[PDB]
Amino acid sequence: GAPATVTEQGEDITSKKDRGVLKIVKRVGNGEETPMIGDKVYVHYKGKLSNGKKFDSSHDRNEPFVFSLGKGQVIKAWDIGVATMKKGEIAHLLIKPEYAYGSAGSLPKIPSNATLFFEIELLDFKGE
Ligand SMILES: COc1cc2cc(OC)c1OCCOC[C@@H](C)OC(=O)[C@@H]1CCCCN1C(=O)[C@H]2C1CCCCC1
Repeated sequence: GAPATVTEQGEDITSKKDRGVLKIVKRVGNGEETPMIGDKVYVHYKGKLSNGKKFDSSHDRNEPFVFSLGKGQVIKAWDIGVATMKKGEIAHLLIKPEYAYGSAGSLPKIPSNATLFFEIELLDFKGE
């Protein structure tokens, strides 16, 4: 499925090159600008645990998921990955635990040492 394709073909967008955050672009975006630290960012997304069935979607709540990039608000893999994306882009990210919720997890919702998969659409980003 989509996660395995990312394992197989995905680009390693980590600084350390440890395959901790793997990306495939699924719909190319517009322009060349990508968001900077501090930008207010608007996305839709569907996420799940790699092996298993906790699933989650922004669409479930009606509305975009909004956060400030690089400002502590999401897991490290999102600060890394969303920063590489363009307005209108859809991407797949596969994420090792070190860039998500770690050996601790976030129980009861997220287990210890969980790999995550997301599909992200970047709707917009605006300056602080
Ligand atoms: C660990 O707690 C949650 C995780 C998710 C969604 C949650 O609520 C909708 C959620 O509880 C509210 C806390 O805020 C989430 C922030 C830290 O989330 C993220 O950093 C990432 C990226 C941004 C979208 C949400 N995401 C998640 O990890 C989801 C998680 C994805 C895998 C399937 C289970 C939910």
